[PDB]
Amino acid sequence: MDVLYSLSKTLKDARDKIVEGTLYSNVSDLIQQFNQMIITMNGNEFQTGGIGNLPIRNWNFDFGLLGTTLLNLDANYVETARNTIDYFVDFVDNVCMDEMVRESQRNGIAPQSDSLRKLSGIKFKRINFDNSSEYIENWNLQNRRQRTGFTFHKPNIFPYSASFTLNRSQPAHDNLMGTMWLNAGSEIQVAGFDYSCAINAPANIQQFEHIVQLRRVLTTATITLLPDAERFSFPRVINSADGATTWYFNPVILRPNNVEVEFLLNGQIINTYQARFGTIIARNFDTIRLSFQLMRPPNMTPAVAALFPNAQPFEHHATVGLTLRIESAVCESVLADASKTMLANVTSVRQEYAIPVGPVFPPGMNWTDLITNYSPSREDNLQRVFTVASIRSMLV
Amino acid sequence: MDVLYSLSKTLKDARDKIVEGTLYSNVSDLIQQFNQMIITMNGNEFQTGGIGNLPIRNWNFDFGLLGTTLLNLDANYVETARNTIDYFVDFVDNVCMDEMVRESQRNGIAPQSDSLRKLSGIKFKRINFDNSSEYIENWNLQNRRQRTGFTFHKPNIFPYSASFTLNRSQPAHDNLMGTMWLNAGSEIQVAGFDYSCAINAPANIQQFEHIVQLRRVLTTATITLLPDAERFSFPRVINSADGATTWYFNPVILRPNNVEVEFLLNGQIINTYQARFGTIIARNFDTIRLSFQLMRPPNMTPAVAALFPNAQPFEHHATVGLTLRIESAVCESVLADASKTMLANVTSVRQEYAIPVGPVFPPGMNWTDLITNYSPSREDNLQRVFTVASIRSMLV
Amino acid sequence: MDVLYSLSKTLKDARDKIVEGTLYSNVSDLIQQFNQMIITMNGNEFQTGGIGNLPIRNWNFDFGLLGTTLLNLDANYVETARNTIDYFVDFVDNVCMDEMVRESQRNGIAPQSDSLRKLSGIKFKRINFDNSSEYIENWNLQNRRQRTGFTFHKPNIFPYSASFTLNRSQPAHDNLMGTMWLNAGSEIQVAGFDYSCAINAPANIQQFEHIVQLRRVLTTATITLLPDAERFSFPRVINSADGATTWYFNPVILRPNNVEVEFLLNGQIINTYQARFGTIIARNFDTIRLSFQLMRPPNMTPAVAALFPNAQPFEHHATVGLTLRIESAVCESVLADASKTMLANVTSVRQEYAIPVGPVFPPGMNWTDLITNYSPSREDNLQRVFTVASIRSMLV
Amino acid sequence: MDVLYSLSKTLKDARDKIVEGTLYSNVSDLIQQFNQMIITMNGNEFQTGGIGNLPIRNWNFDFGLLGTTLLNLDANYVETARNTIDYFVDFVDNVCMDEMVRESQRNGIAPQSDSLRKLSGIKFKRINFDNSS
Amino acid sequence: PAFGMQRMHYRNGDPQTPFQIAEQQIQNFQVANWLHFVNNNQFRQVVIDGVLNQVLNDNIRNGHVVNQLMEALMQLSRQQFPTMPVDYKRSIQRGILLLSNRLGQLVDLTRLLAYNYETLMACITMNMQHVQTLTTEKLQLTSVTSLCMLIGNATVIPSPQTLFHYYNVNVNFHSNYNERINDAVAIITAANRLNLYQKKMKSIVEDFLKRLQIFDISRVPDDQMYRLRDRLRLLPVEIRRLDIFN
Ligand SMILES: [Zn+2]
Ligand SMILES: [Zn+2]
Ligand SMILES: [Zn+2]
Ligand SMILES: [Zn+2]
Repeated sequence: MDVLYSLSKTLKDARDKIVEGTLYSNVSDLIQQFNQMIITMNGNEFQTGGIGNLPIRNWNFDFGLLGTTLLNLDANYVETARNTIDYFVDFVDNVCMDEMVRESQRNGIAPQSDSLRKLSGIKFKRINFDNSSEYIENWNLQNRRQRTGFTFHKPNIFPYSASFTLNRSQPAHDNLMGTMWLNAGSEIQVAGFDYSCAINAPANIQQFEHIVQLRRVLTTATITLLPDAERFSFPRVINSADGATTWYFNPVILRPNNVEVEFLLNGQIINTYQARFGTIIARNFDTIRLSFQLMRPPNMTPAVAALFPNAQPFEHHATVGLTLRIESAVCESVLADASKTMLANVTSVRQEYAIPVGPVFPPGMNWTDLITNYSPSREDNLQRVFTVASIRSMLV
Repeated sequence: MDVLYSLSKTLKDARDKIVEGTLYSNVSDLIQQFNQMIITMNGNEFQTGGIGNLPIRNWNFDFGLLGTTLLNLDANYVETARNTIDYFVDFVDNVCMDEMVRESQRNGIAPQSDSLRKLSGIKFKRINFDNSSEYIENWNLQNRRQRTGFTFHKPNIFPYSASFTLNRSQPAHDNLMGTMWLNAGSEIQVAGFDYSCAINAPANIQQFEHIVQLRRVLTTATITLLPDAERFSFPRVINSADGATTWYFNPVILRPNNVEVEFLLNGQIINTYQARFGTIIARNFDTIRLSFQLMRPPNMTPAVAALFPNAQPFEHHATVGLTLRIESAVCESVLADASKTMLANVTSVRQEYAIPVGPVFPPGMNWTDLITNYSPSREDNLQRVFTVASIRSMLV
Repeated sequence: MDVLYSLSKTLKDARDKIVEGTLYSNVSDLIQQFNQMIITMNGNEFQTGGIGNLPIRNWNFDFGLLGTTLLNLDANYVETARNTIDYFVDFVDNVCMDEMVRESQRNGIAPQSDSLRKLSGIKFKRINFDNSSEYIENWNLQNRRQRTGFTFHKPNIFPYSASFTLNRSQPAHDNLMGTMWLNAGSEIQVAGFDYSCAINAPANIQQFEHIVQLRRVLTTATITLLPDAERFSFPRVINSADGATTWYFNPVILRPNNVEVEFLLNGQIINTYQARFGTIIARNFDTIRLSFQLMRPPNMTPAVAALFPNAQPFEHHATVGLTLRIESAVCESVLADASKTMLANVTSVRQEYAIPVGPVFPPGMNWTDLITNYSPSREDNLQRVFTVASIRSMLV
Repeated sequence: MDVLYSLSKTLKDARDKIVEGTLYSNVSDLIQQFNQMIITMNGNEFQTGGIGNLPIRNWNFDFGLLGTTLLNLDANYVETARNTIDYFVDFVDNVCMDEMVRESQRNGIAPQSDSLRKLSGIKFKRINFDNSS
Repeated sequence: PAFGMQRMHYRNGDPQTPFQIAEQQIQNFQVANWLHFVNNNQFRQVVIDGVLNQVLNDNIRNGHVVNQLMEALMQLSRQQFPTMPVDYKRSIQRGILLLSNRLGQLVDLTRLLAYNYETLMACITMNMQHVQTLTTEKLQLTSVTSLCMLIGNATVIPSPQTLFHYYNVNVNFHSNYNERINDAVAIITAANRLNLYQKKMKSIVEDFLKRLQIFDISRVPDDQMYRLRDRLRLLPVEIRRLDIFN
């Protein structure tokens, strides 16, 4: 992995720094590293691609080196370097694609392709140089078992889940009390609804709770908390819990009462925010517990009083909502996010070459299933393929 | 940990090999390693702390080397070696005890005692030699991020739970359909009972399902599956789900029908066994799904027909069972098993010196609580303490 | 097999002993053995796989020797050794997997995979060194035709069979005399039942006998014998012998009378135990004969006399039992047991790679089928695969 | 701040670039900067304070220079560098945490913790190098 | 012998040199890395100001690779030489240390040699074509030992007048070469276009070689003379001479 990353980094630096007219002192170390890469790869035979529609490709290296005494690079030097750079970039891209389409249950962190396995040999270690990318840094630290985390903008930590729970219900679904939520990406929209508007509830308060268990621990997370759930604020016709019938929801939004957000780790209260909206910080947590309340307005104007009678029928249904958005976070494991393209790259490579479904990942590289059952083996394979995808994106 | 294990291993080898009359060629390498340990430890001051009732102990090393002059070891040589080995064994045992009684939520895998933290310095790396124990092997593999394996005979993977679920029930508890199970250690005994004997079932079949989620992934597991659950095959008086009353259970055991034992990983079917009993193999799984059926006997002799009427009262209640014992398995994480004494050693050390409850483990070293909430922090601390316990058991 | 085991043992020793900071005197002989392995394996091409889903893998060996002079091992030495050991361990694991999935009716003890056949050549005999494991030791002894002994904790010697015999029966199944048994793993539960409680039997005694013929001779066996069979002591609805109908069993447990456990070899009584319960020793036997009597109590209290009338109907059926558990034993043939993982390892390797059913073992390596027809060819193939599985377990 | 940032940057560069097998030409200037940092920090005593529950920590620097004279970095070099880098990274993280938890109404742009105030002396200015963040 | 390895049975004509085999067969990092460099330290080709130049690895120019050499041979000084007689082993190790302890002098010597080579190569005007010549310059390894063991720290670089003289001689030789090529081509083309079929181009080629001033024409193989004639025939005539001929 480090050798493949070093190949990609050397090729990127050759594209960027080996330019016409540049001082040789601007590229001396880069030229030395490039010549080391040529020397190491020369005389070695590689084979990539025997899975899905990824065609078999054979790679031989018999390239020449680059000069070392000129004072400024010229067009001849760049032309000499460009063909080698193109061939090496093609080889690296094919190796990355070969490794991205492979998985195993036993050792998903170890290389799977033949080319990357050969590059794991000691002789290729000479190609290794600056490992400065976030993913390669995390790879190296994690191999040593050091505390290292990936930073995500809008981490995709919540598997898709649009569900409801009815604490009070009956066949006609005209007097319901419960919660409906959407868990999607970095977003939780929860809405507790009472059809009776807590007319008979103790102290005219109805309590709603929503617990979301994250499959991985998020640290140093910035959260935007708002007191309404726009998703559950308009009339809806919703299937029954068994799909036998459809019920009606006609929300009227009351502000949530006694809003408490508890970010917990291993069942311990790490962060607690009461009646706080806007930006909050959850430093370390694996569970989010949102507790809110619908309180009857003790004083109602004639229209508000008309909305909520003393008894059935309840035509307007009181609703309180909360919206939670993880703007950024840090996780020790790799996750899909709105800023990176690692999941997109891996999925694209697997789809373009019709890779048969393996024994680790769900078919089609579905992220909802992947994060629903994010096992250690799945974490290993995902980290491997994501690191390879970042390496490839360095050039492609 | 490697240095502490090497100290213990050197001391064990000295105890086993430095015996009266033995050829020096039988101990030459052992004597060299022992003298290397003496040189490395000399001039160093160690302290084992006073956590709990553990006495604060100070250790000074000013020992001379073991001789190399005797063709065969005599009594005087053995006595001098015994003196030095006794001091070193006392030191190592105290260090192991001081490490076992400590835990950390942040870095539970790292050393917690100051003596072991000092032994983790580079100057002590010379002491390190052969690491052939399973626990130290797994420690070193884990440090390098390699596939770890602990082999357990009768692993204690299931937290204790004797519970029941009533799918059909009523206040008088005379027409009950449900399941009662015991999950304890490596054993599961589940029993589905129908009081009506599936008289009104869609096809005279009552389906029972039991899902047991393992807190860790088990691999290469030998499992004995037997039809009957002897634990739920005799009359019982059982508390109600809320403890408000007690109900009567009067099982009559019928052969389980359409037995399907599924061993699932990430929700996917890894192993399936239909109507198979005896020894089976589950190669890799984290969940067990036992599906069975109470099938009304289509033909009944007069007594059997007498047992099961067409309506209430139901005096005899049809019960189908299943017993699932995990004889042996392999887990990437440490676990308590019927063979090893790591949990017993750690618990005994903690109870002897009245160690206050820490922030990681349950307040008795209780295994049910530990395995119920087997968090990564708990796993790290448990691996550390179990490795130290094995190191101590080499000597004590 | 000895060469493959020696490769695995050398690699295990290299992993355990070649560690940073260790004295070179702790590894000198190991380093020489490792260098001999490298020399012998150099310049040889191997191929593994090509069966089932096991991938084809080619192995070429061109490695240098470890000739660096040091007092204590450093990081450079450990890294070089690690690279070589990683390649060799991968090769050995693949060879073991290839050999574990193959079988032959003729010469099933001989190597089946091409890699092991090539490793059986004379030129590789130099790799051979210490053969200390139980399975390789037994392999070598058997090749020499000296007695080989496999020690088993809870040997899996009894194929699963939950059966019954009705010595007296009628279509109504209301006056039955017979025996029902479960012979599973190392456990034999037997229960002789008389519905009439021997009211009309001579001397008011009914005699039951249970003969269990072991497929292989067991020696130095520790047996726990308990008076009662808990498995056959609760109300039960049992299918008819031909499945036409179902009958009812309502045990009342009387202690067995005149209990004689005979352990027989070639039909000759080797061991006899009369009215002895607890721990007993069967030194050499191939058959177990459990003879026990249901004796009608000469004196009964009014509650007891109420259960056993002079004539039908018989509502309570007098049952005597016996439980026989083989805790430990020694067999000249390999067997599955509760402590080892060789059967599990072979089954897992065959299931993971979808090995087609062969001409020797039953589908899925079902242990009940294998031990029910434990033919000499099956025994040879099973010993081969179990030895290979242990060799692999040393590394994987 | 510039000295603390330069310490962190040097350590990050050392962790990223000092890897087994790499050409010394890839790290020559990095090794020079690392040795300059070691020379400047050697013999100095630092203390990260006990504000709140942050533990009081004492830091002593007595480290040998990173070696030259290798064409490609080997495992011994990387191991020694990793030991030194681990200690320095722990020190820098503790200093950053100690500075992050303090504040003053006036002169709040100036360093608050004792460690960073010490690092703001002239003698540590030698550690300062590329400020690109 | 240092690493206790069986002596190499090297086969002549092997595409790998002995050091290339040793690099793979030796596990020690110091010696293996030095062997790798020695294997891959061939000249690099670069065109400067239109002149092809054979340039050295940057590690030779700065002399840093000598450290690696030192590293490698320092390891050789610590080796056991398992079966070697101990006095001969001591002598070999002490010679290895004799070379090792001159690390600074050898780095200085390498830098001086590389700098002198670059400075004098700046004065070369014809392409530095690398060809395995028929005869060689015999270099005594005892002279190499003398240079290694006797070099001090007195930097000696080419004098500016020496550089100018070298450049002038190279320019004069190159210009004379081109002018005599032009004369030969012009005369050959004129003879062909004048239909002088009895003219012998051999005499023209001999005069051309004689005017090159560095050839004893009596020892030029005939096949090479005729190849020279053909190649001269294929060239186009210089503009001034061609206009005069027209
Ligand atoms: Zn509903
Ligand atoms: Zn109940
Ligand atoms: Zn047991
Ligand atoms: Zn029957």
